[PDB]
Amino acid sequence: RLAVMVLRWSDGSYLEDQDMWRMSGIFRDVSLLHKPTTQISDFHVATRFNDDFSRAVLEAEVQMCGELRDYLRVTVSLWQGETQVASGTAPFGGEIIDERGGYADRVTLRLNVENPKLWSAEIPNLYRAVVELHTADGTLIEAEACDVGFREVRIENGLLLLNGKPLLIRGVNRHEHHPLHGQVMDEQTMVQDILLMKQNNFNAVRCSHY
Amino acid sequence: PNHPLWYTLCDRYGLYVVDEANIETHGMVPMNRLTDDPRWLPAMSERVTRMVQRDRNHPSVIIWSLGDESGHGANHDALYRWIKSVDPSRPVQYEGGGADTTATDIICPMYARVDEDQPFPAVPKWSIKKWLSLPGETRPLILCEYAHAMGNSLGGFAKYWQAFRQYPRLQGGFVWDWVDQSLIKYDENGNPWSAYGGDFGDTPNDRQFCM
Ligand SMILES: [Mg+2]
Ligand code: NA
Ligand code: NA
Repeated sequence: RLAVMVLRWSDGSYLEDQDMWRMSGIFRDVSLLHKPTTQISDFHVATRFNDDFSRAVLEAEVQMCGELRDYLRVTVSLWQGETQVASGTAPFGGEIIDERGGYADRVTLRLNVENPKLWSAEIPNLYRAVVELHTADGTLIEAEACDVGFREVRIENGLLLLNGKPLLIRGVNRHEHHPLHGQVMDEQTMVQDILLMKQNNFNAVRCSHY
Repeated sequence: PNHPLWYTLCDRYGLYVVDEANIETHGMVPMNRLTDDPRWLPAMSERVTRMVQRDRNHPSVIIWSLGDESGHGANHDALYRWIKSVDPSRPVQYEGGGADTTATDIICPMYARVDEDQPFPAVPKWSIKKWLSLPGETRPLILCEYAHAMGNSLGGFAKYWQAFRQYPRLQGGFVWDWVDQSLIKYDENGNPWSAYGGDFGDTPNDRQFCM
């Protein structure tokens, strides 16, 4: 049995003064997560490019908790649909960072990717990353994953570029709101919102203000 | 360069002067065929340097100009740096090759429009309000020529001055131009009339465009 004492007003509210209906409670999903004791505790996906976006290096940093053992490994494997296009396996122990050494409990994988399919609002291409923590001898402990999109965002010479090019932001601010449900969001409505947005020539949205 | 007295007059009455080397190669095809030819650098240098060696002490001269309508060629670059080296007390400007070349401290278009873009190839005349904010652009904008006042003209002048006052980096300009270049002739009864291009049997000619 759970008991959740939700307060409407808190020192939190001073930083939550948005122009919108003030409501309260447990308003998004509740869930239970069973992780292994030796677990993936964090991962960061990075994608950098050469000058014309024909070559890319995916760079995944993995973090773990549990007792460190030599048999431990992380494998990162990148998929486009059902082809595996690239893959990297290494033990834990990151590069030397300072005078005390490095992160014993981190490992960084670098996958080369020729001619990657770039991600944009125009063509939202998606590769899939699978982060496996496993004994070298081949026992999966747990796998975590994410959707990856090969794209580069930077500001050079005063323009905002995406995959090399100057964007034109046709955007909308969208609050999470429902007339019956208040501030409780569901898939059906989010999708309804997206299709209309894209139907009426939008390509961007600000999470106003959270 | 002007008659020597003129600068002393500006020194004493109070007027900022753009002193201009005597270099125009407009009719050339292309316009920079000379100014880019390093066999023409000597004759050009003497036209800049000898100006500089004359008027450098006139307070009223605040800006050196390398010339007018002569495209953009290396010679300009060399003579820009020469003055920059010789006289740091004044900015150097030049409208040639697109009014924002590496040959100029000031973006100085001729007849750039306030709001309307004129995208001529290689040498576009952007709207002055747009020109300032082009990627990586930091220089000020003072038109070397604007508001062509030929006959019943100066329509839309207001639009420049409102923009000028609104945009700090729009620092105004120089109207083209001060005085009609008409000339006195006399009829069969000795009565004087103002003449323009062609009236001397001079051919070919550009008629009333001298006014
Ligand atoms: Mg507010
Ligand atoms: Na101004
Ligand atoms: Na004229």
